[PDB]
Amino acid sequence: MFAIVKTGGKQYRVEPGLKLRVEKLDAEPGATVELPVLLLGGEKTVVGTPVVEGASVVAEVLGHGRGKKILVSKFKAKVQYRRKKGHRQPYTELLIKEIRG
Amino acid sequence: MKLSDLRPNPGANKRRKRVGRGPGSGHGKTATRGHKGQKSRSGGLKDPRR
Amino acid sequence: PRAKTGVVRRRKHKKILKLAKGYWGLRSKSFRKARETLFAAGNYAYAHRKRRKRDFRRLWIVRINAACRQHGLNYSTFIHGLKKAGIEVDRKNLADLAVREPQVFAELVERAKAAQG
Amino acid sequence: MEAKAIARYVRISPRKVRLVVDLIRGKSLEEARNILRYTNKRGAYFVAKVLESAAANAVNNHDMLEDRLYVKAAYVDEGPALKRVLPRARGRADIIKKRTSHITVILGEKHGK
Amino acid sequence: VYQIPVLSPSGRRELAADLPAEINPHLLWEVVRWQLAKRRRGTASTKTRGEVAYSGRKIWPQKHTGRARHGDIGAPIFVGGGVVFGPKPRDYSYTLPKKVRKKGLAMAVADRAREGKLLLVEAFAGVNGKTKEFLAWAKEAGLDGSESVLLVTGNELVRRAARNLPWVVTLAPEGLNVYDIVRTERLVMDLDAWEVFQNRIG
RNA sequence: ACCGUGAGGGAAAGGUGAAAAGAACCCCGGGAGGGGAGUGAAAUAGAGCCUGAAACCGUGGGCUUACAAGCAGUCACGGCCCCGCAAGGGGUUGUGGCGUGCCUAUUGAAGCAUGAGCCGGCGACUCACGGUCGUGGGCGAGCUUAAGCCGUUGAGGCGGAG
RNA sequence: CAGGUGGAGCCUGGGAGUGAGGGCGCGAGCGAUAACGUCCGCGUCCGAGCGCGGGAACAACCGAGACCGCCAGCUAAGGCC
RNA sequence: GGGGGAUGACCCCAGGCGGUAGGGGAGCGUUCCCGAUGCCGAUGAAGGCCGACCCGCGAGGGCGGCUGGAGGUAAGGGAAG
Ligand SMILES: [Mg+2]
Ligand SMILES: [Mg+2]
Ligand SMILES: [Mg+2]
Ligand SMILES: [Mg+2]
Ligand SMILES: [Mg+2]
Ligand SMILES: [Mg+2]
Ligand SMILES: [Mg+2]
Ligand SMILES: [Mg+2]
Ligand SMILES: [Mg+2]
Ligand SMILES: [Mg+2]
Ligand SMILES: [Mg+2]
Ligand SMILES: [Mg+2]
Ligand SMILES: [Mg+2]
Ligand SMILES: [Mg+2]
Ligand SMILES: [Mg+2]
Ligand SMILES: [Mg+2]
Ligand SMILES: [Mg+2]
Ligand SMILES: [Mg+2]
Ligand SMILES: [Mg+2]
Ligand SMILES: [Mg+2]
Ligand SMILES: [Mg+2]
Ligand SMILES: [Mg+2]
Ligand SMILES: [Mg+2]
Ligand SMILES: [Mg+2]
Ligand SMILES: [Mg+2]
Ligand SMILES: [Mg+2]
Ligand SMILES: [Mg+2]
Ligand SMILES: [Mg+2]
Ligand SMILES: [Mg+2]
Ligand SMILES: [Mg+2]
Ligand SMILES: [Mg+2]
Ligand SMILES: [Mg+2]
Ligand SMILES: [Mg+2]
Ligand SMILES: [Mg+2]
Ligand SMILES: [Mg+2]
Ligand SMILES: [Mg+2]
Ligand SMILES: [Mg+2]
Ligand SMILES: [Mg+2]
Ligand SMILES: [Mg+2]
Ligand SMILES: [Mg+2]
Ligand SMILES: [Mg+2]
Ligand SMILES: [Mg+2]
Ligand SMILES: [Mg+2]
Ligand SMILES: [Mg+2]
Ligand SMILES: [Mg+2]
Ligand SMILES: [Mg+2]
Ligand SMILES: [Mg+2]
Ligand SMILES: [Mg+2]
Ligand SMILES: [Mg+2]
Ligand SMILES: [Mg+2]
Ligand SMILES: [Mg+2]
Ligand SMILES: [Mg+2]
Ligand SMILES: [Mg+2]
Ligand SMILES: [Mg+2]
Ligand SMILES: [Mg+2]
Ligand SMILES: [Mg+2]
Ligand SMILES: [Mg+2]
Ligand SMILES: [Mg+2]
Ligand SMILES: [Mg+2]
Ligand SMILES: [Mg+2]
Ligand SMILES: [Mg+2]
Ligand SMILES: [Mg+2]
Ligand SMILES: [Mg+2]
Ligand SMILES: [Mg+2]
Ligand SMILES: [Mg+2]
Ligand SMILES: [Mg+2]
Ligand SMILES: [Mg+2]
Ligand SMILES: [Mg+2]
Ligand SMILES: [Mg+2]
Ligand SMILES: [Mg+2]
Ligand SMILES: [Mg+2]
Ligand SMILES: [Mg+2]
Ligand SMILES: [Mg+2]
Ligand SMILES: [Mg+2]
Ligand SMILES: [Mg+2]
Ligand SMILES: [Mg+2]
Ligand SMILES: [Mg+2]
Ligand SMILES: [Mg+2]
Ligand SMILES: [Mg+2]
Ligand SMILES: [Mg+2]
Ligand SMILES: [Mg+2]
Ligand SMILES: [Mg+2]
Ligand SMILES: [Mg+2]
Ligand SMILES: [Mg+2]
Ligand SMILES: [Mg+2]
Ligand SMILES: [Mg+2]
Ligand SMILES: [Mg+2]
Ligand SMILES: [Mg+2]
Ligand SMILES: [Mg+2]
Ligand SMILES: [Mg+2]
Ligand SMILES: [Mg+2]
Ligand SMILES: [Mg+2]
Ligand SMILES: [Mg+2]
Ligand SMILES: [Mg+2]
Ligand SMILES: [Mg+2]
Ligand SMILES: [Mg+2]
Ligand SMILES: [Mg+2]
Ligand SMILES: [Mg+2]
Ligand SMILES: [Mg+2]
Ligand SMILES: [Mg+2]
Ligand SMILES: [Mg+2]
Ligand SMILES: [Mg+2]
Ligand SMILES: [Mg+2]
Ligand SMILES: [Mg+2]
Ligand SMILES: [Mg+2]
Ligand SMILES: [Mg+2]
Repeated sequence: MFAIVKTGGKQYRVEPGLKLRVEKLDAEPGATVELPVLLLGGEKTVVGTPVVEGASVVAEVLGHGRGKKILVSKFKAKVQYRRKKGHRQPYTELLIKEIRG
Repeated sequence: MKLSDLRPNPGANKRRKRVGRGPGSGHGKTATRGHKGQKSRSGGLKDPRR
Repeated sequence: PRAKTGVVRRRKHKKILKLAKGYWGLRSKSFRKARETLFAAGNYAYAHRKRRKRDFRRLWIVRINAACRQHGLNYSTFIHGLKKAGIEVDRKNLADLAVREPQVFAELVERAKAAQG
Repeated sequence: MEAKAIARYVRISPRKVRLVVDLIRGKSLEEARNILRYTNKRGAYFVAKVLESAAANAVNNHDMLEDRLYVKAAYVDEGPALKRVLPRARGRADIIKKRTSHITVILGEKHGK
Repeated sequence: VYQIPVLSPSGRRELAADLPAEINPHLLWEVVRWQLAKRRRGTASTKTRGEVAYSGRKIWPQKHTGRARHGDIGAPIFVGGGVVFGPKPRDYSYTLPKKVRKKGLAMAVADRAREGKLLLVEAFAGVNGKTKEFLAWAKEAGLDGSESVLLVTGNELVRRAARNLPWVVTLAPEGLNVYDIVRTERLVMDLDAWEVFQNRIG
């Protein structure tokens, strides 16, 4: 059984026993957090409205961090214009433990 | 007091003279001169104050 | 004091040549051709993240519009179904639902052409 | 064991002699000899010498038995260039470069039982 | 600053002084910079395309040769040609205002006196141009050479003595500069040397 | 050296090792060169000798390619190889999407406008004295010395003409 | 006289670059109620936005002013065999 | 920019952040000087060759291995071929 959740303005398919990297949260690396958000259950009929209420899913702030550096560079030709910028997108790793619903 | 502990006031030395070095600095390629004719030329203009 | 170029120039040239590993012919071997090649790869990257988001949607949608075309439904309609029923959930991303969880998908369609008929 | 001989600063163009070296690569010594004798190239002579000098290093210096050695590896690298002036029409002077090769035959015993 | 110790042969008395309460860690810096610069030799040099040894002939004709265009081979673009805006011999000296020279000198002492790393003395004992003699006097003055020492006296034989100590910089009293105070951890003067110092300033 | 009748022009080219201990002798070879032996802390320090980059040229291996089409990359998935328990990462590229080199000059260039074969190294906003703003400080109805003279382990001070 | 706090305005100063513009709309002149022609005026965009979407492809036409990231959502022009 | 009085450097908050000629502001690195009669170095300096690692927006800085065989030079300031 699975559920569709929502965080970081995105909606992922979680299922208890699933490590998962998510747009950075605000919690202690080893806290505990449910996102009282849900939009589906892996046994149907729960679906309606934006978010089904009598349900949520809990996860442990496995820790934070910075994802791999990507180089975003820009070049405009015949105008002597070049920019170099390094980017690392902060993320939090979560473990799906229970489908409380 | 110590020699390492010298250092003057934040303004003072200022230094950081300008250049004509690379891009990025901004002050590069034509070095503050613009595409130009007589003034981008070496020796320059006539005495402009007259 | 003279300050020779010395070691500075070789070093910069190595960064680029390293970033150009795997490029074709001289584009990986000549400094100049490598730098030139890089600017391209520079802008093409940036441009193709911003448009990777595009390419997937267009992919997601096809499958939806195919899967719900198995239940007699335009994608064009379906979206209204979900719009009205408040099911603002599909995120089009979860049209892996349409392939893994057809049972679930059907319910949504059923609920889609429910409200609005 | 494997043994090698190297002819260096041989006054011949790499690209020229490389052509016969590729002709003996991987072959028995017995065959290779028979090939160089009737290969119609200036490079045969030289490659012959290097090969024979290699065998004469296997038997006397590495104990390898002449009847079991093949041409495990062989290659020729570019020696230094002999730049010479070639006077041309309208007082030009070009520079032809008399090339030079480093021939390296390297022998091993065949894995025969 | 005021409270400074004195080694009288009698007992370690104290002597008050009219030294600047506060210090300006800039005019000190402005003085050191001035010292270290006026002593430069300005002896780097190079040759322009005019002092280079090559002839003023033109290499090829301006046009139709099919190569680039050139004058002499002393032109800076040529390997072996002259250099452009390279160093010439220059004098780096400048005239720092006298009032600032004085004031910095006081302040350089006050910074020492404030940390109690100043010590006045008298006559010595182990004098005579032998370091061994000095080195024991110093020892009997808490100068174990645990720290760098600027020794100021007009006594030749005392200066002769300590001169070879890798932790002593020696100086006659009219030579009191501030560079040779900030390096040194510790300042030591005889009174006749301290005396003139109180006259240089004021 | 070389170029020029001549006046005159005018280069390139330094580095074994602590010490020659500079490789006896043997083998292939006409020699060159190498393979052993030997010297050495090290011989890809062996005398075309410290370090030994890049272009450039070879040998061997992994992935790949003979119904595809292109500024040569990028974004995706996927196969194959490699590292690691591990998830993960590295190499390669099959198909799909997108995509008009760099500099310069221009109203405007991928431009069929200029420049560049490629690589390495040299290569262009300085200095002096004046001036004008600003600024960090010193002293302020005042501020400041110049040349010189005295001193000095790279020590400073005097000097009031101006 | 009021609303208007804005990379607005004014004053004194230091440093500039520019003084080859171009296309389009509208108002005229020259031209032939020709020219991607020319010369002014009011605007605008390109120039410097040869970055994005549409216009098959295309500086200046329609949409829209790109700080970075996302395999999220709504849209504009334009489109949905 | 405003608070947070934290006077710090720290937090929430809200805005701005295409860009040529140019103006301004921060820094990185190269040679030399003081720091040095010091410190790093044969248990291996400088230089070279790799790196999928770490810190920095970036210029860069580290760290690890191989090469190399005698130099190098912090914090912090100074000057430029
Ligand atoms: Mg219900
Ligand atoms: Mg372009
Ligand atoms: Mg342009
Ligand atoms: Mg500056
Ligand atoms: Mg500069
Ligand atoms: Mg600037
Ligand atoms: Mg600029
Ligand atoms: Mg200017
Ligand atoms: Mg021009
Ligand atoms: Mg120009
Ligand atoms: Mg012009
Ligand atoms: Mg002129
Ligand atoms: Mg240079
Ligand atoms: Mg790649
Ligand atoms: Mg919707
Ligand atoms: Mg002739
Ligand atoms: Mg001359
Ligand atoms: Mg001359
Ligand atoms: Mg001469
Ligand atoms: Mg002449
Ligand atoms: Mg030509
Ligand atoms: Mg010279
Ligand atoms: Mg003077
Ligand atoms: Mg003087
Ligand atoms: Mg001494
Ligand atoms: Mg002659
Ligand atoms: Mg002659
Ligand atoms: Mg020469
Ligand atoms: Mg050499
Ligand atoms: Mg030696
Ligand atoms: Mg020697
Ligand atoms: Mg014989
Ligand atoms: Mg003969
Ligand atoms: Mg030998
Ligand atoms: Mg030995
Ligand atoms: Mg070795
Ligand atoms: Mg070693
Ligand atoms: Mg050997
Ligand atoms: Mg040996
Ligand atoms: Mg080596
Ligand atoms: Mg060596
Ligand atoms: Mg050589
Ligand atoms: Mg060598
Ligand atoms: Mg040596
Ligand atoms: Mg070598
Ligand atoms: Mg190489
Ligand atoms: Mg190959
Ligand atoms: Mg066909
Ligand atoms: Mg095929
Ligand atoms: Mg073809
Ligand atoms: Mg391709
Ligand atoms: Mg991989
Ligand atoms: Mg792959
Ligand atoms: Mg394609
Ligand atoms: Mg492709
Ligand atoms: Mg295409
Ligand atoms: Mg050009
Ligand atoms: Mg032109
Ligand atoms: Mg033109
Ligand atoms: Mg034109
Ligand atoms: Mg072309
Ligand atoms: Mg032409
Ligand atoms: Mg062209
Ligand atoms: Mg032209
Ligand atoms: Mg040529
Ligand atoms: Mg170069
Ligand atoms: Mg001046
Ligand atoms: Mg000035
Ligand atoms: Mg004198
Ligand atoms: Mg008003
Ligand atoms: Mg304004
Ligand atoms: Mg002005
Ligand atoms: Mg005009
Ligand atoms: Mg006009
Ligand atoms: Mg205009
Ligand atoms: Mg207009
Ligand atoms: Mg309009
Ligand atoms: Mg109209
Ligand atoms: Mg026109
Ligand atoms: Mg018209
Ligand atoms: Mg322009
Ligand atoms: Mg605009
Ligand atoms: Mg175009
Ligand atoms: Mg376009
Ligand atoms: Mg289009
Ligand atoms: Mg047009
Ligand atoms: Mg367009
Ligand atoms: Mg456009
Ligand atoms: Mg929509
Ligand atoms: Mg519409
Ligand atoms: Mg269409
Ligand atoms: Mg504060
Ligand atoms: Mg913001
Ligand atoms: Mg913006
Ligand atoms: Mg900007
Ligand atoms: Mg600023
Ligand atoms: Mg720096
Ligand atoms: Mg020193
Ligand atoms: Mg040792
Ligand atoms: Mg080592
Ligand atoms: Mg050095
Ligand atoms: Mg690095
Ligand atoms: Mg190293
Ligand atoms: Mg230093
Ligand atoms: Mg420093
Ligand atoms: Mg220079």
